[PDB]
Amino acid sequence: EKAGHQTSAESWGTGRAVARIPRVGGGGTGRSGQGAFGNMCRGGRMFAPTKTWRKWNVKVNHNEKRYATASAIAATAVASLVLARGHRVEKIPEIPLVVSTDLESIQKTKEAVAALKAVGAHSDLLKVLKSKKLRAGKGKYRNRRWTQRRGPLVVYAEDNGIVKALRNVPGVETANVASLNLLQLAPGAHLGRFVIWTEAAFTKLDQVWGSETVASSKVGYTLPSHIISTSDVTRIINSSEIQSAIRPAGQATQKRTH
Amino acid sequence: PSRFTKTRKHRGHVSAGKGRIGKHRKHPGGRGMAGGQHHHRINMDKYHPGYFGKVGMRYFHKQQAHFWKPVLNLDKLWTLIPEDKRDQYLKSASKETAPVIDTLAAGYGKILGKGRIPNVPVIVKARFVSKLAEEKIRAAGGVVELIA
Amino acid sequence: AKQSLDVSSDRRKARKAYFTAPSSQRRVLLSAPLSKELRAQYGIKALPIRRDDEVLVVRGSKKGQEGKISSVYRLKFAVQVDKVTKEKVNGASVPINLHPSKLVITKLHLDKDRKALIQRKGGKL
Amino acid sequence: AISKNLPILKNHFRKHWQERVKVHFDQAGKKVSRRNARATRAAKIAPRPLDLLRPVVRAPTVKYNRKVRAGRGFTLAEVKAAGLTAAYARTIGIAVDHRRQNRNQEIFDANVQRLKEYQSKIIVFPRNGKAPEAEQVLSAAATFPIAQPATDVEARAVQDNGESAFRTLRLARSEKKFRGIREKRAREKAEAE
RNA sequence: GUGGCCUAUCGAUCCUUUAGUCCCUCGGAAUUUGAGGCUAGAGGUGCCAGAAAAGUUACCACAGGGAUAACUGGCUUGUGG
RNA sequence: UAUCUAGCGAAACCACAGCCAAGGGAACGGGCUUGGCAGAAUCAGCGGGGAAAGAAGACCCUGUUGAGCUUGACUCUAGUU
RNA sequence: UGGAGGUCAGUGACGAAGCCUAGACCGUAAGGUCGGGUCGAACGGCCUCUAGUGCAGAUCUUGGUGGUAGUAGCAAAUAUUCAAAUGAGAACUUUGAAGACUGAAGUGGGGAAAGGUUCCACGUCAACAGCAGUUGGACGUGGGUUAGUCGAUCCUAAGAGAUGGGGAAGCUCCGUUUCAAAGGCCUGAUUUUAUGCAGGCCACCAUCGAAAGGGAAUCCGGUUAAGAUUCCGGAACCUGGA
RNA sequence: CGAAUUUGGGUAUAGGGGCGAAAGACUAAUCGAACCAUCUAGUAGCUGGUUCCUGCCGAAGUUUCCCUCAGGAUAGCAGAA
RNA sequence: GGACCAAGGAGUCUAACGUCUAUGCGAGUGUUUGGGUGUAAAACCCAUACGCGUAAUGAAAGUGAACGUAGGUUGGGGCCUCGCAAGAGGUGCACAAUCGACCGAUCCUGAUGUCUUCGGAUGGAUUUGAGUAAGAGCAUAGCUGUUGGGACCCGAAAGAU
RNA sequence: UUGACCUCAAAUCAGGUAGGAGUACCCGCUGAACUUAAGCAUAUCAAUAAGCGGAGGAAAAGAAACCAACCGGGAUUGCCUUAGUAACGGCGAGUGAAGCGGCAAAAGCUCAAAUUUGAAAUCUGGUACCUUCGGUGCCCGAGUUGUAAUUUGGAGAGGGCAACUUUGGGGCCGUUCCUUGUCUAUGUUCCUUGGAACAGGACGUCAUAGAGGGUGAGAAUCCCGUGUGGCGAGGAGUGCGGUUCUUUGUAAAGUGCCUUCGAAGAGUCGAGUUGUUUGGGAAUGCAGCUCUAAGUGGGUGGUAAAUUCCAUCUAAAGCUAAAUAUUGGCGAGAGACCGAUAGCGAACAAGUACAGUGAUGGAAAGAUGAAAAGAACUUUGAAAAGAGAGUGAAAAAGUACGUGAAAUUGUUGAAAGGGAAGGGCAUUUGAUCAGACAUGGUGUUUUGUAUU
Repeated sequence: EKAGHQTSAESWGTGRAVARIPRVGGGGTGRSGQGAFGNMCRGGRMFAPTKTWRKWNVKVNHNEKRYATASAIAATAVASLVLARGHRVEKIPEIPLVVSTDLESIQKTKEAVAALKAVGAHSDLLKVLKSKKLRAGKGKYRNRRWTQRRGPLVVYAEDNGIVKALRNVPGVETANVASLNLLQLAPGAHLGRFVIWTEAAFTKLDQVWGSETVASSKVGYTLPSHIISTSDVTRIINSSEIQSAIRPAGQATQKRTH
Repeated sequence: PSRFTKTRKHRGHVSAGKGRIGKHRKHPGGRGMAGGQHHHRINMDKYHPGYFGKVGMRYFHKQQAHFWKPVLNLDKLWTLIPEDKRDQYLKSASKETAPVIDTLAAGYGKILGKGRIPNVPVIVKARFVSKLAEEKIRAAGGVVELIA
Repeated sequence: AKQSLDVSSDRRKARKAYFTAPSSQRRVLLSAPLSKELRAQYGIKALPIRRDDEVLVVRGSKKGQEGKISSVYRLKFAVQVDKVTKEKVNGASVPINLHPSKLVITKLHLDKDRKALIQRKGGKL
Repeated sequence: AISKNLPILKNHFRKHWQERVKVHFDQAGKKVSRRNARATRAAKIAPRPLDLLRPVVRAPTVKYNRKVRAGRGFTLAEVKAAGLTAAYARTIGIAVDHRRQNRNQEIFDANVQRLKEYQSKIIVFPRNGKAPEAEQVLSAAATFPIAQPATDVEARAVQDNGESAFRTLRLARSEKKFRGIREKRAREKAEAE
């Protein structure tokens, strides 16, 4: 707050053939007579100095947070969204990917990598490993020296060594079904994270989010309803119910007359 | 964010949207509510009539807890009954089995008669009631018992 | 990744600590790996390099050059090895400094303290 | 200064408000510190429940008259009825408040019952005993929750005689308003021979 | 017939002071004083939509103004010639 | 002294520049229009012009900008009674 | 344009960024892309986030550079000349000769304030001496200031200023003998115990304040590159002691 | 140009104060109120500046009130939704 | 104003808000004061309150929103019925005009009953309210606009300690 | 005359203690004006800056002379809220709390006023001894104008009836807190580029270690570390679970029932007035002066007064952790921050150089290379230096050193040049340059003898 203002500079006024900016008094220094106290001045204070009471954290409604988390969870089960998100799931038999609770019970990084190879997340692993590159700016000397992709997110129900086993393998994240961050479920606001569920995690999903037969276990919460019954508006349009009442169409490209 | 503001679009135009003739000066009409009786009197008398002067009598050390009295209307009276038993109470509309509603427990101080409770009798405990609400509840077949 | 709160992953702090390390800590910083034969014999991966240690260069333009340490220049963060020098235009031989990470130790100068250090690290002489 | 149709805003920022700005960046750090302090106190007093037993009292005013909450400490009358000295209760972990009285049989009875439940639920180690460790719980308030009284049953019978319950209120208000003038009138009629 | 034959002849907030209700409040309850509110007038702002207000500077200062005077120039030519 | 030579070597100032006549034009042009015209590179002088330079006119006016001084201005005050 | 989240498992020491290039292409444009040169370690496309985000001006700021311009100018204080030497080099240094000046309220010999090593010698000329320089108060390295008698030190002047005491919220103000119980100074006691005490006299107002005021006492000759009333030789004087 | 003389050193007076054989003179090139730091990034209806491109739309200098006349509010004119 | 060139250089952030818009939920809404938990300032979870909204009006004491299919009339998009194309009828949300009704305030009338001066039923009135009349709000974010702040940047003469 | 006592002195008497710094936060005193009010004086700024005095790791406040008006709460502090509200205000500009409610933290207390009166039972110091933050003797001293025990209003003190339930002080063992110390995996294998491999490719290994840094370029595996554990050293040890001398033997506290009592703070409450302050409004607090109390009295109950009652506490004496603050100090960890005209004034011998008599003012200034390998030697010059040579990946890195822009300049080359130059449209001339042609296709002359 005192940057640029630790001077006793005073304006010389008019009549001295110099601008009216405050100037440092004294002599024999090389700094005396120099401009001060201005954004345009070298060594002066910046325009509108940055304050710590700027708004840093921003509030979001709990329900909107849960809506985004549910959308990200649902996008994790869309095969095309995961590929578009770029997660090397071509070799995987089918997604969502569910693995037994023995994965929850795993202990070593070598066997965690072996499990990843067995289920097909290894390709995501090599993507993260070969994506390691230096940052492209002054973020290197701000403790952000390297960048790399995001690997699979292993979501469990109980921790019995899974977290530590997957801890060292690069790019793999591990999460509990209870938390299930949106920051991990849609990094960069891009839907379709590649998620490896455990069996217990997959079954706990229904209790933690609710269903049409069970309550959400989040009090006062229920999964959002859609504006539309289906996304196949093309199917609805080309259904007989609509086409029967629809009048015959033109040629889809009007012939140039005259 | 900063990139959506018109300051980003005024870059290159001399006056930054403030005019060449009348510039962006410091406080060219006063600071705050200055001149509200002299040169902002037109704005005052157009948009805030009643701004100047005092009317009522004072109240030194006024506590709002004295005047706490949230009002509950009759059309909203039946929402104070749990919805699990609300249907049963409405269908088994009889005396000697009337639901008891503690309006003070719900957090209201006065019952008002905005209209059309069903003909189900009900005992409603109220700190204060209005005349019309009392007649409506008596006609519906219940009673209002004053409480404190 | 690191876990404890007392270790700092700050590049600035790490570089400052390295470049202002006193000589006692520079001794550990200038540790060197033993050869395959020495590692098999002792059971030690790397040791702080000494003044009369025999080493071999395994990296740089002088790869595969053997020699006995002439000095351990901890201030310059290097070791000067006898028979690893440069001949100048005037014919004088100036020592060529190099980092102990780029040597392999082929024979240790053993003292009572060095032997005890080997036992501490878990060696068998 | 004053311009188009807008509310009159009273923003009190004419002093050096920028020197007195507290922005709570340490909210998370202070939460961690508070949890650490609670854990440290628990380990320091290990078997003890980290907080005293508070009484159930009534909220004072007419707005909050309905609620019943946790008080500072039990009345000397309450601790006597539970059957222990104020000093001993303070010793074995019961909050004792001297200045609070009880003009209320229900509140007195509820706090007596709270004291008896606490005495039944705690075990006090002897000064020179065998130290029977007892798997500490960390909250007397959680182990003895405040529960609101049941003022009435769900359903009853309608007892209607025809006071209208609003004429009653109007008459009570009128009686209170005109009491003093009525007393004065009676005084004059009695002092007039 | 709701003042002057018509078109002129007048005055906010705050404060005070009257008139009226015998009405509301003084917030732990009388009662009686006192005080504060409700509605309508009056005490005045003539700079008349309404600040409470003497000079001097030839010792002077600042922000400005060719929005504005003291030369020239320019239009006009009463007046002068 | 200026001047020429050897050495040494600044500054003011500078939108771009540097020939006029008339016109019109912010009513006194280096530029525009229409005419006169118009030949490298220069030296010493000179003081007509550059409305030359030097200073956000010190006169005048405006500002709800000051300050020094004065008084039966308004509002106070040390002292004194 | 700087930074941030994702992604291109993007470009790169087989050359990233940057810069230069009257070379090419694209866009109405802001601009983007590429050829060539230079360079040597990082950087970009896309989807989003973010802002200390775009300059021709502000007699803007800081730094740098011009024309003017090889120009104004380097003209007060009478004045220099000849020849040797040294030197790469001499109008300017050294020496010799001549001509002059200051002309004893000096351009001489010393000091006070101030400066601080400028003193002296040796070496040396990149910068500085508004020309030059071999010279210098410059640069480098060293040498040099010797007191009983000269000063300070002591005294008090105008004055400053503790104490006692009184103000003041207080930093501090007053006050300097004031409403103070304000000390040191002569001779015996004087080694059964000391410097005690029945020995005696008295009763100042702290202190600081002058390198020209007041004051104890040193002169001559010689001596150094540079100190001398200070060293040496000689010849004295004062103070305090026995 | 022998004195109301000139002058060294010491000492006293300090900023609404000093000092003045009096000029608002002098008080460190500063005086009709020194200098230093801070309040202070003091306020300015006043002057100056205000940084990329293209596309579409596109004015006002008028009404009323204002210690109002270099300024505001209001209505108008304009854009956008 | 600008001799020239490089770099720097001016509508920012915040508290409280207006309009509009997007989003979540919706007569409710807002987890983030705090607690729990954590791969630790993230993320995830959890209350009780409180804010705002769901009632207005009056200075206040206080009183407090259906004479009706939540009214009548006009106009209304859409829908329903109908003569093979014209053209009628029915129903008519939103919304806009108008006449009413209800709640508060003001001015009247004052009925049973009386603590005989309280009560205030009933009826009214060129009066009046930011009201009711099958709720819309609450949070978050964005541009623009407002005010306090150094407040787009630079600029006094001064004043105080 | 000899001894006290009281008050006042003196001592280089014995032992202590205060000052001064730093003051970010904290406790007070003093105290503006700029500013806003579009002027300005009340107001605002602001009970702020400057000035002065005083502490600590926090300070302060703190166990009601409280809030409240309720079915009452119950020391203090802080947060959310109350609330931009009640209220104040040229009722203008503006200002503006508190009760309740939810929470964090919670902790309580002690003197004065009492006769030990069958025993001043209290304490400092000197001198001894010892297990020395101290204990035990003895001895003068202090003190009866009152030092111990006993009681603090929640109470409690005596006097009677029963006759119950209850420990102390110090070493040792480990808790635990702190300062640390050491040990604890995995490639430098092969190939290309390069001065260097830390780059690319192949094959691997460890991973509870793929954070970060160094090393001749982007290094988990070369080094330090990192991760997970292990093993030590020293200080504090009465937050605490076990042994030790094991109990001063009438060595020590709480409870029920009846009686009599029940001391409770004075120039102080309070009142008036004056000044200041507050949202406090016929006066919120504070202070000056004047008056000046009482005993179920006294304070308060947010409108002045008289009379009538209710409610609530108990002032004029004192201590006390935690939640709270903290641009200073000392340790740490971090960032969508800045990147050498930026970020602190200061990345450097920076509060330095130097300016001012002084108070004070106050810069500029980072980068050879991986390694000086910092250029031997020859030659020309008086020398600086040049030309060669040499080192280096590079001298297009030579200390005036990374890159090396622009303004400005030299040379060379090309053009134009009759009192500016520059520009637009259009062509011309010179210079310079991009854009189909073997190519998916037509069918045969198969060249450098799946294909042309």
